[PDB]
Amino acid sequence: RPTLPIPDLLTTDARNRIQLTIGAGQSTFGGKTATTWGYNGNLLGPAVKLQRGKAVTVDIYNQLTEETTLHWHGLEVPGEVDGGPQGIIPPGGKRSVTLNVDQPAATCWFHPHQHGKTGRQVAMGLAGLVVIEDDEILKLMLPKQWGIDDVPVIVQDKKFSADGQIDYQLDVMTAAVGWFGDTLLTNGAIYPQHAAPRGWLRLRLLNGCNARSLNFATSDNRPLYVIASDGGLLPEPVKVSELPVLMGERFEVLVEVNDNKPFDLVTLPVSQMGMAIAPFDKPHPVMRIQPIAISASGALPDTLSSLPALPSLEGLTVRKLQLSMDPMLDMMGMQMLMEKYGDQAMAGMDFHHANKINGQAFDMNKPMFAAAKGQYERWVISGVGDMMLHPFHIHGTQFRILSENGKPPAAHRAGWKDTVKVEGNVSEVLVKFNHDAPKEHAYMAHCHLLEHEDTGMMLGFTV
Ligand SMILES: [Cu+2]
Ligand SMILES: [Cu+2]
Ligand SMILES: [Cu+2]
Ligand SMILES: [Cu+2]
Repeated sequence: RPTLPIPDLLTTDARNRIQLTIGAGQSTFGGKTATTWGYNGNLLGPAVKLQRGKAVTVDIYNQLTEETTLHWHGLEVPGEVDGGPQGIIPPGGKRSVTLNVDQPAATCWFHPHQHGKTGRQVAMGLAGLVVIEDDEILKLMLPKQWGIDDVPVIVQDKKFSADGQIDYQLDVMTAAVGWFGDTLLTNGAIYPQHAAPRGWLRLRLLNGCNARSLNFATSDNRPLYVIASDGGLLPEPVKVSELPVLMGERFEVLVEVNDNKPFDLVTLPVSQMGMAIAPFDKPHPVMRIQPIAISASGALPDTLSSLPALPSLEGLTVRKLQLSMDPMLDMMGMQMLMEKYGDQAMAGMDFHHANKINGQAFDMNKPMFAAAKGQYERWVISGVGDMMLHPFHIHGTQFRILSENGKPPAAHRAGWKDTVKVEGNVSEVLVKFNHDAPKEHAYMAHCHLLEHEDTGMMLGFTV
């Protein structure tokens, strides 16, 4: 097996700058070459390393021949640097942003957010990581050797055409159920191996799929200890036997590594339209972990961090967000899915503006509302009326889930999140915005099933 590719951990240079170049190159998948896009490379991207309270400048060079934007998913930053659909970087051009991180240590990530083209640009290869550090997390003595016992694991599916090229399409079927494929990539590689020292292995998991939800487990049923969610550390580790991860979500886990016993990280079949078609009808290997005997000091602390109590709900502004899909899209998309793949596609169960929030497909010129600044609000997001999975993402914030699709959140999902599951039921989140976002650079709130976002299921809001 190939070794697990390790993204460069990229810090500021002598001028306090970080350079990202967006460009097209070539990658090889199963011995077939494909045109791919990457940040500072042919595919995916580096891990940008930030320190809480230390402002840096990021220079972003777009060397594609089309427009793109660079969104920092999970970062609590002003709208002006948020890199949403309004943050256009011309082909051949450059945009610079100041990032002054004012949030706890976390694994965030970045990716394009081009209006109606986000699914395609991510599918082509564009994604990178953000590693935020603070004073607190370094005192913990977690596994911290980047690429050795602290490793990023970006998991993505793709589909390829016979000629080996990435086979992306935004059509009525994918607008309904998402773009998904039959080939699983792990930091861009197919079923790589990672050699990890005996002791604790820290995995920073990112579901970077367009539309496929994942569910991580180990091949020999050793548990995963969740230590962080989207927005950082949990108050204490949460032991799980399997770990569902929605599109765009991150979790950090520790897993035990003992000699003479390699094991796989796998993903388990999920109950999501279309996502259990072979080879995903059975547990699917993600990567092989090979124990080695080199230095490792990491530990699993009893206590990780301190999370504030939920604020009182009384008096809080309530914002209602009704997600919906045009009945025609729902009908025709599910029909095409069924026709193409048959019964297995439901195992466990103008389209360009057919997906909507509050009866409106995304209008970049009209933010739906102005949220308060520095005040908690309660946002209620409903997927009642269709059966699709909507990982709902809100820019500019790390929030607390109050209720997730009809139940209180699981322990490992009760900390800082920027995504919440909405699937045929209703979710509630407690959100606060610490930074400005004017109409010209509004925040987005949207489904992170990228084909839904690209066909309308997004709103803008100001702070
Ligand atoms: Cu995102
Ligand atoms: Cu985001
Ligand atoms: Cu959706
Ligand atoms: Cu977004």
